[PDB]
Amino acid sequence: GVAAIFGPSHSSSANAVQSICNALGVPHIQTRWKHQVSDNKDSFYVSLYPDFSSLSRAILDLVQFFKWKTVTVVYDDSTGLIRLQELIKAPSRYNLRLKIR
Amino acid sequence: THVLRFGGIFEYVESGPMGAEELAFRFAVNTINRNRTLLPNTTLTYDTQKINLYDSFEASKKACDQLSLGVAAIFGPSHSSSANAVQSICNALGVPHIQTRWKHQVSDNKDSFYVSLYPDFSSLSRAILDLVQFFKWKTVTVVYDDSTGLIRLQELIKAPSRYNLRLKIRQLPADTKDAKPLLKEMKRGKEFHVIFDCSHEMAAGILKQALAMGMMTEYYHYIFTTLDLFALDVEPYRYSGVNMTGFRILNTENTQVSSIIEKWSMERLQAPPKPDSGLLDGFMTTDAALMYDAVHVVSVAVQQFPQMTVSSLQCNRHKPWRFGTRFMSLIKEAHWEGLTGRITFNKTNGLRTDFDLDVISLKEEGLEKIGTWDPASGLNMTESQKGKPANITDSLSNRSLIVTTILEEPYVLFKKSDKPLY
Amino acid sequence: QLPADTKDAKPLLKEMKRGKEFHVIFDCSHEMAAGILKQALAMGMMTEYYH
Ligand SMILES: *[C@@H]1O[C@H](CO)[C@@H](O[C@@H]2O[C@H](CO)[C@@H](O[C@@H]3O[C@H](CO[C@H]4O[C@H](CO)[C@@H](O)[C@H](O)[C@@H]4O)[C@@H](O)[C@H](O[C@H]4O[C@H](CO)[C@@H](O)[C@H](O)[C@@H]4O)[C@@H]3O)[C@H](O)[C@H]2NC(C)=O)[C@H](O)[C@H]1NC(C)=O
Ligand SMILES: *[C@@H]1O[C@H](CO)[C@@H](O[C@@H]2O[C@H](CO)[C@@H](O)[C@H](O)[C@H]2NC(C)=O)[C@H](O)[C@H]1NC(C)=O
Ligand SMILES: *[C@@H]1O[C@H](CO)[C@@H](O)[C@H](O)[C@H]1NC(C)=O
Ligand SMILES: *[C@@H]1O[C@H](CO)[C@@H](O)[C@H](O)[C@H]1NC(C)=O
Ligand SMILES: *[C@@H]1O[C@H](CO)[C@@H](O)[C@H](O)[C@H]1NC(C)=O
Repeated sequence: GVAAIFGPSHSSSANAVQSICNALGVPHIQTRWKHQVSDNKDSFYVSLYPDFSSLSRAILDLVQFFKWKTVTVVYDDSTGLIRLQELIKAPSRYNLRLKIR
Repeated sequence: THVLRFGGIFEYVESGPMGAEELAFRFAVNTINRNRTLLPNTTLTYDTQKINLYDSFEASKKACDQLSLGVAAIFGPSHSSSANAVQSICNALGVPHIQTRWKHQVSDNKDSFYVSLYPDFSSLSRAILDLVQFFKWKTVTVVYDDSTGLIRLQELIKAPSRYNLRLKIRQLPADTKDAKPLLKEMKRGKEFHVIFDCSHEMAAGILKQALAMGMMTEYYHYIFTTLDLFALDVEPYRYSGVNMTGFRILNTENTQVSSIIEKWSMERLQAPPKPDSGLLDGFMTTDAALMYDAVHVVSVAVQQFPQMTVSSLQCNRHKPWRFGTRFMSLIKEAHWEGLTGRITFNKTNGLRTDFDLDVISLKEEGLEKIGTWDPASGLNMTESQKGKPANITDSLSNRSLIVTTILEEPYVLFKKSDKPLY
Repeated sequence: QLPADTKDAKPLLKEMKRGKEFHVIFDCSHEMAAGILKQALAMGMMTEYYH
């Protein structure tokens, strides 16, 4: 008998609890960013983490304030490319030249 | 031994025919049952159940439902969100979990009871990267479809750190196949070497917009990252002079491999028609082609192990299956010449990282092979294009004109320069 | 000249690509105007380089 699940803080584990919280009707508050699949037909969950959608606007506004041309984005895990997906798409419109390591 | 029940977890078509993978799983079981050469005194039985492909709670229950009456294997929920949940159940209960669809591997997975017969993109993204250097490109414009697509090409995004490629990564619009505002942007950048990463559904969806847009000329190359270009209608495209180069793994050249496919369309016999899609007859899509290879790899591992008696394992009272570790190594070090070439697994992983690819391309005679890729070897191109055998000529040149010249003063006298000269 | 009555003008349009012929002034009827441009789109010739 519980009222609010508070975010197991993984990407693998949080998806499994989310479908359970979907079915049972209990809410599922998250505090960590998660790769949300484009058609998981769920809204019984919040995620109180600043989204890397808007956080990538903040980086892209910042790197063209400093007028960089040779940015060298370096990640640490394969999930991180999704976290920076707006910055990876950035050379399509400006004169930035990425090089990802 | 006996019945040896397998377990199937498939999609929820909801008043249509059964799915292409579910037919493929039920075609392979029925074939090996009636072929007494492979697995002679056994008789396999399937157990297929239906899920929404997006509710892992349904995928977890139907796993523990199939584990309750007992299965010997789980042949994948075939979707990234649901497959990870059923992977964690099958590892905690011992039972292997044969996958056919590419999922995201989290780096700290710590899991061993899974094999995936889908060819992993870390082997594939090297093979795309070997074509973009065989074709000597410098400007490519990789286009993916959803946010997972960046992971599938991470060995292609890291590539300009060693070479001269200048990637221009773009994303398709969300779900609608109106990619005309994308293709208007791609014309104005003179982007001539697109490396699309759709499925074979959206590959037909783009090229009807990509032909309506004036972009199907001899100035455009299109590499696809699907394995189903062979089942794509190319009749409105064959004369355009375009270049559609892609990979097929389904070895339709062999007689025994091809003869299944007409028997496949014989057992299909309806193939729900959509002539305005831009697709051919079904032709055993690779999601179904691997499922027919999925049963045959498991059929080898039960052939060398007649000790499996499937018992009733619980879900909330988890206890590892008796021969779980023993039978899993029979899967992971197996070997079978199936539809898609030789089948091996990575002894660290269980992921197919050594296999065979055809490097089929688009000619005016149809869609034919021009080479063969091999993770060990590389591109073994059949570069001979003897439709027009004589191709180019070169130019005789400078030759430097060696002048026989002795030293005599004041003619060819040496210099008093205070260094060595060349 | 177009081939006699058949609307298979693809052997014509193969000859027209190799001459870089960019300013065609067709004199069909409105029936054969539709007949050519389905071959002229299947041939890679409907770009911004053709009038
Ligand atoms: C799955 O199983 C395989 C083999 O059983 C294990 O090994 C991986 O797969 C191959 C085989 O060894 C390796 O691929 C090679 O990678 C090279 C990368 O160069 C360097 O890259 C970084 C620096 O950027 C270094 O950290 C790294 O150590 C390398 O020194 C390629 O350059 C290699 O050369 C050829 O590649 C293709 C042909 O295959 C062509 O483009 C050229 O001919 C080129 O010369 C080669 O491809 C791979 O690196 C191995 N490791 C990994 C981690 O993938 C796997 O470990 C095993 N497990 C997994 C999870 O894959
Ligand atoms: C790209 O497409 C063009 C046209 O479709 C190919 O060029 C011709 O291909 C035919 C094959 O039937 C040959 O007979 C011709 O000699 C080719 N023409 C020239 C000028 O070479 C071309 O081969 C394709 N490129 C690749 C890499 O497949
Ligand atoms: C069964 O498999 C054997 C093994 O190669 C083969 O010789 C035989 O033709 C197969 N029979 C059928 C009906 O597929
Ligand atoms: C057939 O059954 C017999 C006895 O039941 C067994 O010894 C044999 O291994 C089985 N398989 C064959 C002959 O392939
Ligand atoms: C590529 O295939 C040809 C055809 O037999 C042959 O030269 C050889 O098998 C391959 N080449 C190399 C260098 O391995």
